[PDB]
Amino acid sequence: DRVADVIESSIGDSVSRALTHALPAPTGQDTQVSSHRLDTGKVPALQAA
Amino acid sequence: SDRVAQLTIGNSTITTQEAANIIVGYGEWPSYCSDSDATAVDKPTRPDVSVNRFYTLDTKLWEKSSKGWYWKFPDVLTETGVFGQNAQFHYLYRSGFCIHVQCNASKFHQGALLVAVLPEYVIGTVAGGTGTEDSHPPYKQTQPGADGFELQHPYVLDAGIPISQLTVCPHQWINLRTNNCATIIVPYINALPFDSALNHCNFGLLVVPISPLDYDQGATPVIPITITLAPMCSEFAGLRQAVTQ
Repeated sequence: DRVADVIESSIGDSVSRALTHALPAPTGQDTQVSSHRLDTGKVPALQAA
Repeated sequence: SDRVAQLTIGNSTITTQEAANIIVGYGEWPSYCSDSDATAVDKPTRPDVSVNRFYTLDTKLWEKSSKGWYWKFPDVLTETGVFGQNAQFHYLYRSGFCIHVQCNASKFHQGALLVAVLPEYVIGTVAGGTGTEDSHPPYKQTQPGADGFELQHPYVLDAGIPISQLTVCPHQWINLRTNNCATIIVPYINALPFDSALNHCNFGLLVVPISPLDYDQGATPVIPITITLAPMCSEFAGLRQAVTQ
């Protein structure tokens, strides 16, 4: 392999790239203490479906 | 020392000079719900001094031929003050209670009363007198309000159970020879951490004269009975509109 198209090639990569992974979860998630918020720039409610 | 007592909670005070100690029901004090027991996510409200204070409901006259009376909790306080407003504005409710019953006479009168607290005091009917009719008591008898209701068959406690075993419940006596008041402290009793104050009644208060009143002609013939109570460690959650029914 001499030409610098075969050396740099990604052909033959058989490993699957996974964006996510599994985590232990035996019980439901807890709920923590929260207070009031009055700020600009943070909008958890506004979404984009 | 054990005869004189003072009870101070909120902006109200009670003083007595003839007492027979204080009963703490089931050996437990009222307290707030812990994180392990709690299920709802929203934080509750604890108005404190505005709801934990003494309330007096009404005065009932003791006659030579009285049967007895009973009240339902917290149904008595659902229309009285800030406690009533909070109870009818929220969905969930929890609290303890402190009950004080007063009745005084002279040194020439005699009598005796049994003051007991029975959780989940369900009321039955006489089934038409023959056991053939499957009737149910009206809403007036089940939840009489702050005026109470008078027993018809005190021997069976209007529910088919003997009165002679009512001492298994937290109780005191008012013997006109010895004392003139009874104090009982009740924690929150339920199989759930929170419950509705408009659909469920936690317990009931019974006042039954076991030994009849007697006196000679010329003495005062009017012997009243007064009930005073105060919530302890009240909690509310589930804010919404105000519903009364």
